[PDB]
Amino acid sequence: GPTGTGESKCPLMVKVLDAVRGSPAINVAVHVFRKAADDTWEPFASGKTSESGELHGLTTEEEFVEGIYKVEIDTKSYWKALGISPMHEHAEVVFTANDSGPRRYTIAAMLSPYSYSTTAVVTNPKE
Repeated sequence: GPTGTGESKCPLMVKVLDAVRGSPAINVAVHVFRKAADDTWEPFASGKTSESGELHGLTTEEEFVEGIYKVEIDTKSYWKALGISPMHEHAEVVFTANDSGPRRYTIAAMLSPYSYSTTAVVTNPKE
């Protein structure tokens, strides 16, 4: 997919990559939800990202909605797996349809840095 059509295929896909190097993140806990008629968060999908920045299995008929989706990523367990430096606050994606005018339906999440530590040094949790 060279220059030209810089868009996705599926109706809803999750894209998680480490801004540290710009590469995709592997084994990244992700949970997708939808805006319920009661103004609540309903379960839309869930799983772990891939080295291709895509997550298969989350796709469902639920995608046939207004467009409101809430994807949450858990980096706390992502840095504990690869022993990566600590973060500040997980990144989430919450957008509503019929608001402004969205184009792509892919969730772009970058695990940007949040400290000075560079060298990959394994560390223990808060406990």
